[PDB]
Order: sequence, then structure tokens, then C-alpha cells
Amino acid sequence: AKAKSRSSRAGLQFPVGRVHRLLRKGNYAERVGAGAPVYMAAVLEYLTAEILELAGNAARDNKKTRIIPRHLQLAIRNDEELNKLLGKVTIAQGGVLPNIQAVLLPK
Amino acid sequence: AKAKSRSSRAGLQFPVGRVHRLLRKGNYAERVGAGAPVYMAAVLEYLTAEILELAGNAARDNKKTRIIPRHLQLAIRNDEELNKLLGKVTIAQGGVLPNIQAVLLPK
Amino acid sequence: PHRYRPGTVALREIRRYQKSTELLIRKLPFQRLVREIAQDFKTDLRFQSSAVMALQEACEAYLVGLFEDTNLCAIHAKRVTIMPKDIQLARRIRGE
Amino acid sequence: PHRYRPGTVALREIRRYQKSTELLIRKLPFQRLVREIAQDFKTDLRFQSSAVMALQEACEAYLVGLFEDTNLCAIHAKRVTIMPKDIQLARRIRGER
Amino acid sequence: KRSRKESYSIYVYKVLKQVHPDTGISSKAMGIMNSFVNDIFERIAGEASRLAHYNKRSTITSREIQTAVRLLLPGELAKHAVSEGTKAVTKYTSSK
Amino acid sequence: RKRSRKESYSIYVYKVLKQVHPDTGISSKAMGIMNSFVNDIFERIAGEASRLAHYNKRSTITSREIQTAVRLLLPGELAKHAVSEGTKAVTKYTSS
Amino acid sequence: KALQKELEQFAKLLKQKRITLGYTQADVGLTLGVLFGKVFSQTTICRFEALQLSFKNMCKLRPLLQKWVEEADNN
Amino acid sequence: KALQKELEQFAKLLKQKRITLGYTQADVGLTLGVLFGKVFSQTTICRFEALQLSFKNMCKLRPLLQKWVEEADNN
Amino acid sequence: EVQLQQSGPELVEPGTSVKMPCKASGYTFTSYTIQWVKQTPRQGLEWIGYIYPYNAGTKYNEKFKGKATLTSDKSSSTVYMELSSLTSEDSAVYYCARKSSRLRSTLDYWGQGTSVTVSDIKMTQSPSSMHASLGERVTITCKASQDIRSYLSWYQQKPWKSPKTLIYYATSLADGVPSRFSGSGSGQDFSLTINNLESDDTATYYCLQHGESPYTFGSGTKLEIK
Amino acid sequence: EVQLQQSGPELVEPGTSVKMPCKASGYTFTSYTIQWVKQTPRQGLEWIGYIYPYNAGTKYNEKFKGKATLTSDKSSSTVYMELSSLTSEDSAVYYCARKSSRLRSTLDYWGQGTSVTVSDIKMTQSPSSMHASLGERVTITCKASQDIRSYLSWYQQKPWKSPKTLIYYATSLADGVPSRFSGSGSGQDFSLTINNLESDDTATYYCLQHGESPYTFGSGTKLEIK
Amino acid sequence: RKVLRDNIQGITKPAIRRLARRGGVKRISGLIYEETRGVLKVFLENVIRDAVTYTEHAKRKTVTAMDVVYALKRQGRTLYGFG
Amino acid sequence: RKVLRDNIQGITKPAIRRLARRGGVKRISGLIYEETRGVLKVFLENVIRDAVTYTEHAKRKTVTAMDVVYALKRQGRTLYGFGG
DNA sequence: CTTTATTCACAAGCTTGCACAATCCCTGCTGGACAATTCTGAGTGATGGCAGCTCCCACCTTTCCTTCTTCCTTCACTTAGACTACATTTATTCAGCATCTGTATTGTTGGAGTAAGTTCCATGTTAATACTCACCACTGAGGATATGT
DNA sequence: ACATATCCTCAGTGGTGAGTATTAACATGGAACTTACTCCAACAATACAGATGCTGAATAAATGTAGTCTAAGTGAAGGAAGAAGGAAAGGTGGGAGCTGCCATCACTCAGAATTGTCCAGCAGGGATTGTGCAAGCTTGTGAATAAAG
Repeated sequence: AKAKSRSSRAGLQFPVGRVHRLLRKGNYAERVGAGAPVYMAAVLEYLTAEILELAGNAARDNKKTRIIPRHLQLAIRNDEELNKLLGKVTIAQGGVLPNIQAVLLPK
Repeated sequence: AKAKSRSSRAGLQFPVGRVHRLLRKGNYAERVGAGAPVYMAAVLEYLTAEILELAGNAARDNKKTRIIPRHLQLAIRNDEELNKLLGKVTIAQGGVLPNIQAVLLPK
Repeated sequence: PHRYRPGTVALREIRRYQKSTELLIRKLPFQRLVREIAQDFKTDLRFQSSAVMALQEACEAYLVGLFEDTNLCAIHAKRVTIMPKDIQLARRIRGE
Repeated sequence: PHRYRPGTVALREIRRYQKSTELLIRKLPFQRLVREIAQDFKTDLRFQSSAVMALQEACEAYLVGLFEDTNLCAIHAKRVTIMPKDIQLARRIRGER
Repeated sequence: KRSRKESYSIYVYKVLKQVHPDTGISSKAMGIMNSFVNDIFERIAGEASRLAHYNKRSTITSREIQTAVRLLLPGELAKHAVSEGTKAVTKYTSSK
Repeated sequence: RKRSRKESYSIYVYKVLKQVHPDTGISSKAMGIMNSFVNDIFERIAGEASRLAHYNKRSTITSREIQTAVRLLLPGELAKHAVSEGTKAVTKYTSS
Repeated sequence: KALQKELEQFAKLLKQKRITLGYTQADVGLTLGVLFGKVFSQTTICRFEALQLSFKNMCKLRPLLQKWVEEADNN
Repeated sequence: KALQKELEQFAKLLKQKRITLGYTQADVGLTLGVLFGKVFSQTTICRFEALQLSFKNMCKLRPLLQKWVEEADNN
Repeated sequence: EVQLQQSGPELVEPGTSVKMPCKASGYTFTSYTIQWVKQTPRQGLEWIGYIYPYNAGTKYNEKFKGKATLTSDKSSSTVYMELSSLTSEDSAVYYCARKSSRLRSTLDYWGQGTSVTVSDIKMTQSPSSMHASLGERVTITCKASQDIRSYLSWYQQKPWKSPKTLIYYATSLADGVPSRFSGSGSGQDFSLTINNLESDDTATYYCLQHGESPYTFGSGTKLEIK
Repeated sequence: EVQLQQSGPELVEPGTSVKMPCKASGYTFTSYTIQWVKQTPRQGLEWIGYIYPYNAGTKYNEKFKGKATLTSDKSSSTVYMELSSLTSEDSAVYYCARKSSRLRSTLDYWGQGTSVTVSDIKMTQSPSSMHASLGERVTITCKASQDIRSYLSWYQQKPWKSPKTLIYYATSLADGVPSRFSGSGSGQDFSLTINNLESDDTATYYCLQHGESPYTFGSGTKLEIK
Repeated sequence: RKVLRDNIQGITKPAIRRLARRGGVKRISGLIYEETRGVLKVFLENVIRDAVTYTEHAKRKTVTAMDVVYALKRQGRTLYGFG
Repeated sequence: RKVLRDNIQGITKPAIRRLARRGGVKRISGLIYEETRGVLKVFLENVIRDAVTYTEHAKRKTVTAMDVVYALKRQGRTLYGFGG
């Protein structure tokens, strides 16, 4: 009798057990197979790692060493996929992408 | 006890028992409160009666006896609240409301 | 002979096609289009007839709504002719 | 003396406010507006500060997106100044009307 | 021995004969009415489920249905729907 | 006395951040944004999987429903990499 | 046989009265719409003058133009 | 494999000859009915020129349009 | 909250036309139709017509067709009524009220009503006028020529005042009305009951049917207390 | 399905500028970046830069700044590469490839490559070339200068042919590649293994890293069969 | 089964003109038709991918009207009258 | 206890100009401000009505940030960084 | 150049006849209702304390009001061509019938896989605590700008 | 073509305090383990409905041409927006008090789920009907052409 929580057994960082409990108590289905929380936790961890690494790159190209909501907004709005996924989402304190129309510029 | 139905008890035409069964098996909550299906069936019957009466009036103004999807489309699109309720709904064979912009007319 | 001036038959067609409800695209070309589009995802898949009918209804309703928005954009630009820029503006404001 | 041409200071204002992230409306007048609006639905209501901050963030994001759409509508009409007809067209196309 | 599939056709017909006791309905309009009833049921039930979840409750009562009706329907529509639901629940409880 | 215990994903978001960016911190507002993002994506995928199970008359949400929901929700290369990550995670899980 | 001769004579009388008083066919039409509340297009008036309408339509239209003829002779 | 190439070449020559003399497809069917007593619709002629029908019906129809082509060169 | 401002009294010569505005505030303007009603001492209240500002869709009474024209202005949230070719029989009070597009809703909020002076289905109320003291039962009847499913409303009007909605849908209490008033009936027979009389109950009570195309009011019943 | 159309070979005198297209089809044009690399016999493949058509956002290699500029035309679904001041050592094969914006993705599809003739992290491959029979194992090592967190791809190139993607993310098989090939490793140690040789496996295998800002290719390993 | 190439030209110019007439358009520029074909194609691809995914999850080989209805509803384009 | 009024004028013209500048607007007409105030009032009315309904269902007298977030998500305008 | 009478093409209102579908009727079958029982979830109360009001103040940044400048919008005119309208020819579609055969549907079995209850212990949240990355202060350089050469 | 003051923006210095990161405490939920059940793969039989082919009648689309009327360019006026400057005001941040209600704990009881029976409501299929639509006729009307003043 021992160790090896379900997150470590799947080689994950996100909590497989908490995801399984949330699926069980979330009123989604009468039963939850024991591959659904693992798949889900893996998908959530992948999306979190992708957004976090893009925001970290955006912060690194600002001479800053801390991710703020502006870096998350810059990472999300600069991606076709990501912008389409979070296209109806407002990020608090994220600002907007710097974008001036070409006709508005002077010449 | 002769088995009188719940819809007859509530004075409704919609099925209270079927609404209760669909609420039970719909994965909405652990339990259903036994007055929830009555309220819900009453709301559904009211909405159906309102739409049917408006569609029948539109058919009467069209000199028709039978309600078709065009009459339903006319009833929904000619009402503020109904059109807001079904703003993102496409009615098959419903057509569109007659509307020409005033700038397009002659002279 | 007799010819109507430009825009009169267009207004008559607007009234006629707003008064009617039947589908405006022929069924066979839309069926072939749906089938070839679906063949890129699944190699050998069949289609129910009602599935193709629902697809045609949804596509025609979407196109009619987009043309209404395009007409609004064109009238905003002080024109009566819809151009591709009007369609692009309507699809951009809609979020597509 | 020295005067900036119109549209030169406007461009720098666009570049300055498109780079920052702070709230653009004042906090106290927005809080008073929120309280007066909410008082027509229920009396003696109370708000957490986070609720008012969330409302201001949502309102400012909505207004900025609407102004971007209005600017697109104005540019489509071969103009550079936004007008209420542009806002009305943007809201009509978006489905809010 | 094909399966039986249920629909709201007979109840919609009963309501139609109550509000218009001479007008009929076509099968396509009945399908539209069935889709409308199912969509409104799904919307109200989902909103009531989320309402019960937000308050840590495990039961969907008539209060959740009333709040979901107030949230989802527009103003006069929601007011009359709430009146009909309250009247139905009161008449049901007063029976037996 | 009383108790106060909230739960979030901020512990694991920090672990993923240290995994991808070792010398980089994160503000509390960014942590709240990431928590809201993880919760929103969880509810989206779980709702799609629940709908997929309900459409097929099934009473269990498997990895197969989660994979189809991920394919429906996420855009193209995002869905491809997410499906690959989920498949590899499930394969590693069911081998020990 | 009997109806068409009388309708031809009355149409000639109507056209002569319209030419004498100087009104147009459209003026005849909107005057009929005024003093009867049933406006008729000028095409109907000219077709009555040209007799191209059906005999039932001519017989239906005749008393209204008779009323307009006797009215126009004083005001 | 052998029949379709010859049928395509004959259809191209038939369409070029029809374009050169200015006959229409309906006129071609009418002249075919006049000559051989078996009129064919314009749909049949247009389908023949596009090779849209079955090879059996193509081979069955081909001598009549061959006769029409050689006859029309002189009259 | 909800109000319908109206203009001052008109003293108009015959043969002209008059604009009456119905400036509205306190609610979403496009989601409610505006109804126009005329009231004279000779023949009570007549439903003139209505306009729906959402699509600008109007509908007039048959006797008022042509005579009255309704227009909307969504920018100022105003509804204008044109009376054309005014005669001496048109000196009356013109009220404008709000009515939702729902079939069950009735004319709930009324304007001040402009007094303009120029220089079907039959509702029958049984008691023309009833004499009551402070504390008895009051009952009025609104027998209908045809069948209206429960589309009957009861209004109370003070002298020189706009009518107030008491009952809608033949049983429901209006917004803010006490529970002392009650409605009953259905089909062709309807009744309004007042429980115990106050001094303010002295007024004229009307019943309006909106189940058919021309909306018809009752003759009205006068009530006074002690 | 996915195709990257390019132009033919270019003959250019020194000092002028040359523009080449990368017309694309079969996929959503704005959702994938277009990368440009150059190939020479002297130093093999080297990464020029990339352009993202979704925002027209470019990023160039440090040694190619000014010499090369990237532009996009969303209407025609085309990407243009402009070389200015063509010196003697610019005659090379310029390839344009597709790459998703996802950090795990690699240059999956490639163009034909235009041959133009003028009139950091060092990625190390240990075995420069080897010969093998038709049935044994092949191992190629791609030791890296710095640490790249599995952001390594393996490409196979036939002579006078565009490179074909074999492995992405250091372990994943590309689309349509068999299970004969197998990538392994992480950090600074990566390896590619070929299960059993065939007649068509004679080619040059490169390992590309895209973990840092300037993407660097490997030296190249020549594999000859029998 | 054949390959079914092209077929976007089957949505003819008169069909697009009729669809614009129902939308209230009076004058149509000559370049509108290709843009409308592209838009329509993109919309059909987006709907049909979701419908095929729903069909594949059910282990079926036939696309039913229910699959198209769920695919439309998930794009915020709910359709009434097909189950 | 108090009665607020006329607070829509607190959304000043410079605030609306700053919001337009963040949206990339170069020139602003004089009538833009009243239209913007009306649009903001309508949006705030809808969001606050849903938030107050969520608060009333919970039998609370205080509007929380979760109620505002639920209202915004119900109107399809999901907000991050405030809970949930 | 301006109203005004033929002329024409068109849609709408009338008046049968059918046959396509709507209404209704019959039969099983399954799902809802009766009733007793068991099982919880949630309404009542009572506490504890946190956070949401309210008020005072001081400052200085933001807002407001005037005045003059500028340049953008709007309107009148003009014209080249690209749209519309329509007759003619050509081609694809539509509707009905037949073949077939691959797939969707129903039926039964049972074994893998999930739910449920105990035990417990290792992890995640809170509170306390020690630095750290980034924000004003303050020079300092390279380009943006409107004017003058 | 060139030359020049003038505010505006990025680049670095220092201090440092708000916030982020690191260390116990602990409680609580996830894991190990076993038993009960139940759901859904897995075959197997079979009908049906979707794909394919003909074939002729409708029906529409493609072409080609004439001509109108609309989009677009040009120029000028004027007035509306903005930039600048000075005065005013009121937003912000901090610093208190004060209590109202939010959240927690605990109970019990009233309602909601379980389970077994059965009956009657409703879905599928088959006769029965009748609404509206196809078709021909008549007609009133708007749009456009030929004429008169």
C-alpha cells in the first residue's frame, strides 16, 4: 500500500484527482471513466503551458522578469488560434494590441 | 385512486411528468424539487401559446387557415421580445421580413 | 419595344424574393458542393437527404443575413452598389 | 509661438493610450453611476469593490471594442472623424440593435 | 420493431386548439414548434442548473426556474411567464 | 472558530511556469487570469463532452468523449497538439 | 348591341367634356377619388375613353363618370 | 477506351460544323426529325455534344448525326 | 418611472390639422406600442389606434381611418398624432397610453391627455351609476357582445384625470393596485369587485376589451362614496 | 493537400534586388507563419527568417537583417522574399516552408525552392556520413550547444529536392512518415534512429532547433545505402 | 466514387443575385460573386467539419440532419425544423 | 440612505476621448459623447440587472464580483481575473 | 424643356378539382401515477468578524470654458464605364422508377470497468515571514515636429 | 534641395517598499483496497435508404448587346474640431469609526428519491378529409413611351 498520486503516474503537473472530482460533482454525466480526467488534465496543462510560455516570451522581450496581464493579453491577441479560442474573453488589465489604421497615419 | 395526471392538477396542457423525467435525466442537478417541472411546463406552455396565437393571427391576415413556418417567422420577427429571444435562431422555410431601405426606392 | 429602366426589375425581384420562402440555390449543385467539401475530412461518407436540406437552409439564411449587413454597409458609404469591401467590413464587425 | 498640427497630437495620444493598461474612466464617478443605475432595481444595495472594478473593466473593454468598430465604419465611409451614425451602424451589424 | 420517438406535437396541438379553435398547423410548423420548445427547455434547465450550482445546492426548485426565466426571457415576456408559472404552481399545490 | 479554505489552480500553474520559464515569476493578477482561463476551458470541454455523451445515449464520459470535445472546441493545430498530449498522457497512465 | 352604342356615345361625351373643361385623365381620376373615396388610375379613365375595358367594367364605371359630368358643369 | 476517343472527336467535329453553318441544337434536332422521321429534343443534342449519355445510346445515335453532317455540307 | 408627457390644450379652428406629441421616458421605447384613445362626454372613450415603434407598424380604428395618422420618432422617443380636417365634433380629450406587444398586457400607463376644442364588439356595463357608502361590496358587470378569451381590463378614472389601470387579463391586478380590487369572469361575462370603499373610490370605472381588432370600451359606471 | 508554389531559377547580376513568391494553398493562410531558409554547398541550410500573415509580424535572422525583407499579400495568399544588393555569395537555393504558430510545431511543408545565381546555438551532428546495408539500424546524433526543451526537428532531403519533415518535438512522427524512423532525447542530447534501410533512404538528414530566437540547422549527415 | 473536383461554380451568378435580392440588395458589383463563393465555402467547411466530427464520434458513416443541427448550434447558429 | 441622480455626466468628455484613443480613433465628432453615454448606460443597465438578479437569488444584499462575472458570461462577454 | 395621354408588362383578386398532406382513429406498450418507505438537503437560528459604508482633509491633477486656427467634411458638377434589362441559345436540374448493397438498427451476453464505502496519510491552503523586481527622481540621447531658408 | 529650436519618447543610474516567494501547521481530500453492479463492446441477422443510372420535361444559366445612371474624381466653402492657456473642482489616497450582513455550525424535518404495480396516455400505422395550390380569366395599376402645350 503506498504513493504515486494519479498526476505523477500520468507524468502530469495538473491534478488528475481534483479534475476527476470536479467531473464527478459537476453534473456532466452519470459515470466518468478513468481516462477522462487524465486526458483532460493533460489538455489543460498543455494549454496552460502554451499560454504561459508565450507570455513569458512577451515579458522577456520587454526587459521584464514577471508576467503581468498585459503579457497574457499580448500572447493571446497575437495568435490566430488563441485569439479564436479566447475571442469572446476580456482580460482584466490587459489593454489592447497596438494597432493604428494605415489611412490614419500622416503623409 | 384513478391516477389523475399532474398536468391536470396544474391546469396545464404540457406534460408535467415528461418535463420532470427530462429534468431528471438531463444531467442538470442531483435532485428536482417537484414544483420545478410544473413551473417549467407552465412557462413552456405560455411561450407556445403566445407564439401560436401570433402565428394564427398572421395566418388570418394572410387569409390562411393552416399555420406554416412563414407565419411563425412573421410572428417572431415582428415582435421585439420574441425576436430578442430567438435572435440567433434560423427558422427553416421562414423567409425574411419584407424590408427595403428607403434610399433604394425611386425618385 | 419596351424596356424597363435599371433598378425597377431589381426592386420587383427584391419584393418577390422577400415575399417568398423557398430555397434559391438549386439542390443538385449544393449537394455536389457539400459532398466534395465533406470528402476532404472523411473519404467515403454518406449523407442523409435531410442533412443536405438543413445545410442548404443554414447556408442560405447565413448568406441572406450577410447580404443585409453588406447592404447596410454600402448605404453607409453613400452607395447603392454592394462591393467586396462592404462584405469584408460586415464580416469584420460581425467577428468572422 | 509653437503649435502642434491637428492629428499629430492625436496620433501620439493613440500611441500612448494603446500602450497603457490602466482604467480610462475615473473611479468615483463610475461608482456613483453604477450605484444610481442599480438603485432602480433594488434599494439599499451594496457592492464589493471588486464588483465595481469588474464592472468598470467590462464597460471599458466594451467601449474600446465599440470604438474600434466605429473607427472601421468611419474609415469605410472615407472619413477620419467618427460620428453617431458610425456607432449606430456598428451596433446594428453587431446585433445589439 | 422500430423505436418510438416522442415529441411535443400533441401538446402544441392542444394549445393551438385552445388559442385558435379553427386554425390548423402543418408538419413543418410542428417541427419548428418542437425545436422551439426543446431549445427553450434546454436554455431554462441549463440556467437553473448553473444557478443551483452557484449557490452550492443540489436541488433544482421552482425558485431556480423562476430566476432562470427572469434572466433568460425579455421583460414583459418574463413577467407573464413568471405569472403563469406561479399560478400553475399555486394551483398544483392547492390541489389534492 | 470558523474556517476559510478556497481552492484554485495557482499551485500547478506555478509548476508549469517553472517548467517552461524557470527564471520568471508571475503577478497575482496574472495568476487570477490563468485560474479563470483554466476554469473556463474546463467548463467548455466538460460541457461539450457531456453533450456528446447525451447525444449518443451514453451515461459515461470517457477519454473518447474528451478527445472529440477537444477536437470540436480547439482550433486546428491547437486541437492537434492537445489531442497528442492527452493521448500520450493516457497511454503513460495506463501502463503503470 | 344596345349597350355598346350607348357606352360609345357616353365615352364620346366624356372625352368632349374633358377636352372642353381642359382637365386631364389623371385629374378625372383623383376627382373621382375625392368625391367618392375610391381613387382610380388614369389608365382606367383612358381605357374607358378608348372602350378597351370589358362591358361589365364599362357598365360599372359609367354612373361614376356620369356623376362627375353633372358635378363638373357647376363646380 | 477506343470508342470514347472516336466519339469525342466526332462530337468536337459535330459542334464545330454546327457552329460554322450557324445551326442551333434545336434546329439540328428538327432537321434530324425531318430527314429520318425521329425527332430529338435539344437536350439530346446538347447531351450528345457533351458526351453525357451512355455509350450504347451514343453508338445508337451516331449514324443519324453522321448522315446529317455529310448531308448538310452540300445542302 | 414610466410617464407619457403630452402637450397643452388646443383651441383650433375647423378644417385644419393638429400634431399631438406623446413623449415617453423611463422604459425601452421600441418594445412597447403606443395606443391613442379619444374621450368625449357624449360617447365616452373610443380606441383610436396604435403604433409600434419597433417596426413603425400602425393600426387604426375603422371609423378613425384617414382622420388620424400616427407617426414615431425613435431619436426623441416621441409619438405624434395627426388629426386632419378638424370638425366641431372632435372637441375631446386625446389620451396616449403604453401597451406591451404581449397579447395579455393592457394599456398600463397613460398620458395627461390633450383637450382639443374646435371653434365590432359591444361592451355593456349593467350599472350606469351606483350609490355606495363607506363599507359595502361593489360589483360591476361588463357583458360582451362576442367571446373574448379573458382579454378584458378594468380602468378607474378620476374627474379631469387620466384613467388608471386596475385589472388586466380579467383577473390580474395592475402594478401597484391594492388587493382590495378583484376581477372575475371569462368569455362574455366579466365582473369587477371593490371590497371596502375609501373616499378616493369615487370615480368612473370602464372596462376595455382588446381581444379583437377594434378595441372597445364599456359605457362606464359612476361611483361615489357617502 | 498543402502546397507552397514558388518560381523558377533566377539569374541576377550583382548589386540589384530580387523578389520571389511563396504562393500557398490548401490551408488557412493567416493561421500559419511562412519561414524562409537558404541552402548553400558551403555551409548548408541556414534560417533566414519568418513572417506571420495574421498580423504581418516578421522576425529576421541577425546576419540577414537588411539583406532580406519579407512581405505578405493576404488577398492572393502569397509571401514575398526580397533580397537586396545580391553579392557573389548569395547564389543559393531559397526555400520557403510553413510553420504553425505553436511552439511545438515545426516546418512541416516546404516549397520547391528558387535557385538564385549572382553573375546563437551551434547544433552538432557527430557522424558526418556513413554507409549501411538494407536491413540494419542507423543512429545520428545532434548534440546541441545550449539547452532546448525538446524543440528539435529531423528532416530528410533527397538531392535536388526540398527537405521532408520526419520528426518534430524530438519524438513525434510527422504526417505520413512511417514508424521506421524514431527520434529520442531531450535537453542537449538528441538522436534519430532508422529501423531498417531501404533503397530510398539515401539522402541528407538535418536536425533543426527552434527553441531560441535564431533557428539553427545541423551540419547534415549523408546516408548512402549498400 | 468520383473525385468531385471544383463544384463551387455550381453556385451560379443568378443564385447569388437571388440571395442578394432576398437580402434587399438593389445593385450588385461584378466582383461580389467570387467573394460570396469564398464566404460560402468557408462557412460550409466550418459547419461540415463539425458535422463530420459528430458523425465520426457516433461511429456512423452517414451524416444525419441531427449532426448538422448540433454543428450549427455549436456555432451559435441554431436551426429550427430538422429535429 | 441617499438618492443619486444625473451621474451619467460623470463619464466626462475627456474620458470618452481616452476610450476612443485606445480604440485608435483620430477625430471625434461633437455628438459622439451623448451617443457613447447612452450606449454605456444601456450596457451597464443590462449587466447590472443580471447581476442584481443573481444577487437576489442568493438572498444577499451585497453584489459580489462573482455575480458580475456570471452576468457578463450570461451576456457572452466573459471576463478573466475576478474569480470563477 | 414640362406636363400628359396611350401602351405595356405585371401582380393581384376570383373561381373550380384535386391530391398531398393534415386530421383522426385503433392498437399495443411503455412510461407516468399511487403508495409506503427511506434518505438525505436545506430551511431556521445563533455567532463572529470582516468589509462595506460614512466622514474629514489636503493636494494637485484633471476637467471646464474661451479663442483662434486649420483642415476635414459636404456639396455641386462631370463623365467613363460598369452595371441592368432582355432576347436567344445552351445546359443543367428536377421528378419518377428501378437496382443494390452497405450501413443503421435491433437482440442477447457477459466481462471489463466504474461506483461505493473505510482508512489514512500526503498534499494543498493559510499564516508568518525575507527578500526582490519594478516604479518615481533625475540626467541624457536620438529622432518626431512645425517653422524658416 | 536644406537648418533649427521644441516639446515628446526610449535609456539607463538608486532607493526602496508592495508584492512575490519560502517555511511551518494542519485538515482534508485523494489514494489503496475490496465488493457490487451495470453498461456498453461484440457479434449476428436484417431491412431500408442512400448512391447510381435513365430519361424526358421543365427550368434556368450563359452570351451578347444597348444604354442608363452611378461611382468616383475635382474643386471650393465653411464650419466643426482641436490646441493652448488659465481658472476651478473634485478625484484620490489616507485615516479613523461603526455596524450590517456574509459566511459558518449545527439540527431536524419536510420534501425528494426508491421500488414495485398497473393502467391509460401516447406513438406508430392506416383510413379519411379538406385546404390551398395549380390553372385560366379579369382587372386595376405602376412604369415608361409618345404627344401636346
